Amino acid sequence: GKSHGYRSRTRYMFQRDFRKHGAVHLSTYLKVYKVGDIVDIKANGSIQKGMPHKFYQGKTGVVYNVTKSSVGVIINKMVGNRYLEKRLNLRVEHIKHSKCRQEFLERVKANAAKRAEAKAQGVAVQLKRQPAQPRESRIVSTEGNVPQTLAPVPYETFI
Amino acid sequence: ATVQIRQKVPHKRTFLFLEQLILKHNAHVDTISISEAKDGLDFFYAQKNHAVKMIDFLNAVVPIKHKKSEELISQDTHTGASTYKFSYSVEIVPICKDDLVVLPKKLAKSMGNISQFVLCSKISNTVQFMDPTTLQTADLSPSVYWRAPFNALADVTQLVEFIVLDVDSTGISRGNRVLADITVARTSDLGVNDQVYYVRSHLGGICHAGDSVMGYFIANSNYNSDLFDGLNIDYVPDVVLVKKL
Amino acid sequence: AKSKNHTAHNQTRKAHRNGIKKPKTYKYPSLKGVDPKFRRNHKHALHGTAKALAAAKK
Amino acid sequence: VNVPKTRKTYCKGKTCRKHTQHKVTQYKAGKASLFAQGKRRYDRKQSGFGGQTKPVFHKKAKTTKKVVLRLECVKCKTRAQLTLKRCKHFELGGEKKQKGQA
RNA sequence: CACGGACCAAGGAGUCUAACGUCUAUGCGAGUGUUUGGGUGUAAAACCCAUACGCGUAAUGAAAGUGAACGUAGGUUGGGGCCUCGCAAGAGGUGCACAAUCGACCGAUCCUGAUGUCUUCGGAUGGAUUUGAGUAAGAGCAUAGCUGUUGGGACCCGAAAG
RNA sequence: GUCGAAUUUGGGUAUAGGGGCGAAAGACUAAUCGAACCAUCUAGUAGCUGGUUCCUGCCGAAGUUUCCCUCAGGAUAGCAGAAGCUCGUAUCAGUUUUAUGAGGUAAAGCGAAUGAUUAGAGGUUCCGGGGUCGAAAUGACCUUGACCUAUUCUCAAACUUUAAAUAUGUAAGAAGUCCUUGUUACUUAAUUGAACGUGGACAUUUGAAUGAAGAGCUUUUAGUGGGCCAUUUUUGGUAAGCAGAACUGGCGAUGCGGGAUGAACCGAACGUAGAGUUAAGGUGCCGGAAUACACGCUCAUCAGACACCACAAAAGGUGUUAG
RNA sequence: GUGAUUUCUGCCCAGUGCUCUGAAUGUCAAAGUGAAGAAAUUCAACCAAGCGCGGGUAAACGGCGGGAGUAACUAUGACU
RNA sequence: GAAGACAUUGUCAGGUGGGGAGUUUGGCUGGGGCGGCACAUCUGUUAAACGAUAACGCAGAUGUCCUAAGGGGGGCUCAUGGAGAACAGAAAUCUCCAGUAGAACAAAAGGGUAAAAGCCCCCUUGAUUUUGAUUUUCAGUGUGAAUACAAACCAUGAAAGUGUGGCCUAUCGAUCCUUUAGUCCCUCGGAAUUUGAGGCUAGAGGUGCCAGAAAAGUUACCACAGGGAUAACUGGCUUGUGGCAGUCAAGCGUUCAUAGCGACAUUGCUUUUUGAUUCUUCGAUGUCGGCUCUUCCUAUCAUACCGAAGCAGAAUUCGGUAA
RNA sequence: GGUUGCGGCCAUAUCUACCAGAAAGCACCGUUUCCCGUCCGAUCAACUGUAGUUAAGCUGGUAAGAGCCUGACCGAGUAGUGUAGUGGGUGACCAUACGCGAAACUCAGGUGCUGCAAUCU
Repeated sequence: GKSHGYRSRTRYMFQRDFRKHGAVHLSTYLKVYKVGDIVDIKANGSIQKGMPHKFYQGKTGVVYNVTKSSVGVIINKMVGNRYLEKRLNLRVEHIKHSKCRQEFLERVKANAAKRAEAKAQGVAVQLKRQPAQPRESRIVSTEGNVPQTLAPVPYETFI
Repeated sequence: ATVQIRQKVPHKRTFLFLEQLILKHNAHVDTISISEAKDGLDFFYAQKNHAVKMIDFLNAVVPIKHKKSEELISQDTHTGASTYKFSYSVEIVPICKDDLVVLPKKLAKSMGNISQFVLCSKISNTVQFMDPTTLQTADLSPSVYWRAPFNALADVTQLVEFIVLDVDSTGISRGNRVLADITVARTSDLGVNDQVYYVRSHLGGICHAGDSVMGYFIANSNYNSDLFDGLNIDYVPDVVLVKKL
Repeated sequence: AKSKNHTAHNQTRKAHRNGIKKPKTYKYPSLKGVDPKFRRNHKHALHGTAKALAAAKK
Repeated sequence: VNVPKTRKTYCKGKTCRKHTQHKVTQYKAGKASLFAQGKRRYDRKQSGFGGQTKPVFHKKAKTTKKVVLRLECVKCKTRAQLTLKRCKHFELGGEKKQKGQA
């Protein structure tokens, strides 16, 4: 009949890679996880212990518990009409940091730097980002540059 | 028409014997095709009478039980013959040639006052049991079997090698030199510290020193039959020896 | 009499009538599941700083 | 399967509370021992007219009982049970396995 | 081209009772409920009353049993209001209800065992990723109504049988 | 048909309902027989069929999950109504940008790993996996075969370097940043770290767009648990108005205008009226509206006429028209 | 149970039934007897019928196949 | 007269007993049966690049085995190929070079791993004790399984370490009842002691229809509630099949593709055959054939008029208008 | 800049072929009493840096090399796809409108980069 095991349908998701077989590089273990940090889940096929279920491949949560081999990760999973709050225990092979959080933390240092310098200047802070704007009018110089007339091409087979 | 042959055993010994025996008498001539299944095989016979010829052949050589059913095809109007496509479902008795078998208490008293703890010898038309300790034979026709079916305690897959030491014949013989005491030991316990089992067997006349025999070793098994649980555990022998080589 | 065994039709439309809404995650999350060596220390550190503010600052 | 006759495991007998040497034997069910409260209620309800008043089980399917080992400390003689997985063959002691032979 | 309906009058189908659930109205409030019964009566009404009983105010344990403040009845985070300041905007103090969290208290389990001791009884004190329908300045009882649940012939009519 | 006998018949008299009687049909026993008639327990039980009595107002479903001797039914979760409570710009969204992850489908690849399938000829201790007899094991017989023994061709839902579109996870700051030093039995060689803090600094551009007939939480119960259709992707099947899935939209509950007619198609969703403009569709007449305007094509001794849609193909023509 | 007469009614006692002037220690309840125990009780021995074994039975129910060989071949409704 | 402490009668016990009574005789399902288990589960695929996703879809597996095939450390390297060696060859043992894993890892398939998770030694019991939190199927209940810690005691290793069973994904079970272990603790309600029985905490005996009933048939003598949710007669959708028509022209017709037969490819029609479906009717459409009687279609057997022939006449064949 | 121990990113670092390498460091190379491991002091142990050498290891250079990694108005706005029509077609499918957008190839270039500590005419 049917089949709903713990690692069903994970033929291509838990493969290792092409030309990345072998033990993991040691800078994976050396990273530091503090409570609250944002993490991404990407299940290493090599280390079977502490390995996430196939749903949580690619999800993103928060560090709340830190133990010897593993980190506590909370992921919001939807079922029915509702968001549950589910807790995981993943070893440090599978977990990895998120650059989208890390680039925000540098942008806070840029924002705090602008405000103090603007205050000594004394006007016009302008801190918010803007989306892309429609471009301004300008003159295009045809000097040394004459327009080249084109035409549609007729049909040829060349088969 | 179809004769559906089945047998509920994982290792079919009786059914392999039928395929050898179906060839010699040349009983299958009227087959259209042959399919296979999980626990047996299917035969396809073009006419109804040719299907009946096979079950009368299976009645003679192998213990069977069968029943028939049909379904409509055409629903003819003028003639009336409505073209029923038949099906015959034949079931082989799940007791093999060398099953160690524990009989029910009412059944074992009815035939020959035999002990409940027996073997099998004559897999042919009616199933025949043999008491290996004190020799005695008892039959079991399928009409006695299918009214109250049971199973086999062990099978032909838990057999253990044994090494015979000497053959001590008491003397009484039915037809194959019965009740000869055999001192025997496993192949396992021989090179290691000395363990000796001493037990009667029917395999007395054909057996000599230094010959390997197969057999059931009861004392290391946790069986789970309630028929076995209604026995007297200080009367059940430790070793039952089945066959030579 | 066969029946339609399973369908997910009209399921997502039933979900969004009330609102998927987030669990809204209050301050001071529960320490159930945290390493009990850490919880045993965290008991005393609060009892220290409450005693430290009480006597020194009033 | 095979288990050795002697196994060193944890004891909790108020004097040891630590690993000591244990002797291993095999669990035996035990006699029915009537005058029990189930049997006294059963014998009363069966007597009379009406016949069988309790279910009589027929459809048995399993083939292996689980193995229970009772473990006896040699020092303080505090017994303890311990179970295994299902198996068709169970013996204890003899036939230490040897990998390389003819 | 599925079933009932020729026409007309009258009859005709979610009712009552016991014990209850949420909600709402009213009295009373750590209490509450006169009406089994007695007193009286313009008499199956009204009016009046003893003492018990009922749930409630302490849980927990399977039981023998024990049985709720280290403290402004605890700290933290918000919190309606009010107070102070301001011309306002705002700032600060206090923060009931409720929501989140770490504690303390009592019972069960588990562990440590002080003075003593009829030498085996007694369990002081301090514990623990455990546990309970607990305490932490009471909120219940009685009546009535909508609805809902169960047993009753239970929305009305209907078997073949025993 | 039979008609002098196992004949026909009156009155008497016996046998009573799991009992009678039967030259045997399950016949007969007061128009009742594979278990009579009457009364009672009795208004016997039903997941089954039919019925269910005034009006207006507001809101408004589901045929799906898990479990059941369960598949015509229940229980639970769903959607729904009512009662409100706390507060009132709180912070949220069937959506986009910005940043950043995850996937192996289309398409590519075989002169990159892997690659079937169609048929199958030999090799008597290069194995035996079985079956049968066996007073045995120098043991026989019967049979799938061991073994492909030089090759010859194929691509891919169950093959992979590379890898889209659509859909999907998280971030875009007050519960935040920075500075200073407090707590402890945790941790460190170490007042090193860890978490939570006191005090001080940073405000309306407080950290992208856009929107918000308020946001958040609780209680309580009705109905439902037979579905269906189409665009598109698909699976078994010769094919279907066939069986089975995926995403959204609708019918069921829904009128109105258009397709002559039609539950789904196109337009558009309804308090009662007046006026103006329109949607899809139409303008010879039935039929409200141009026998308009403009360039061409076709003559049919079965013309042709409007998506869904009520059907027609391969193959021929010195019929005509343009290349 | 067959269904006048004239004629015949073959072979099979094993399966299932029926019966036995047959052999006895396998099965075996209540009461009784024996031991252990403070007693409730626990264990053992003997243990009727029938069952089981052995004999009869088809005008009782009923059933009535196949195989290999035998002076070269052939192999029989024959000898084996 | 005959019999006689036996028979009979009275209670208890074993055997016999369809003569009689009571009841039962699964579920899924292209009608129901037969078979199968899609009934509890596991891998690949269907599956349309997160998750979810159906069919009696496809290729398959499980109810086991293991004191090592579990746990810790150390040393080493595999399949196969090349060249060498008395007996020695296709294959024994020995030797070197090449060797990205083409071998192995208890079993299905898919992952994974090379100074190892493989092979060979060494010591060993962490396959133990206390009990909670979390993940998977999910109602976020169970059962099974799995991860990460804490409080103890150990194993191995020089050590950092790892170890709560098999490298990972399957390998299994409630209440009641019997039984064991632990506390040697609690109760036997007039008060005691010893037996006995009853409790708390934790394992075992099992329900495979696997969230867990104790269960054989027939009805052609049949009964009731219902169902076109579901068959048997017609209708409708479909045309594999059957019928029938075109294209190519193989074989032929001595020597001649098409006077004429026409195998075989390929394009079609129709409902005169049969299947596939189950839309309509089971509170009934009177379900085969013949006799009688009218009308309609043309794919033309005969009649009328023509066309082609391998048509001299005669006799025929092919074909056109024609019902 | 060369070396050595220890690393990080893990083929631009690999593989194949030849050719060089002062100084110092590595590396082969001498032995067997002790420790220990072996059938064998070959590996591992131990002792001497003494007797000997850059021939190997290793490092560097070379190659219209194999591989590998970056770029491209290279292939190519092609393949494929989201949304829309009372668009075409008998069907198969194909155009157009608003959007997104590959791969194989071909060509051009490249052949390790660096952290900590130590050591050398």
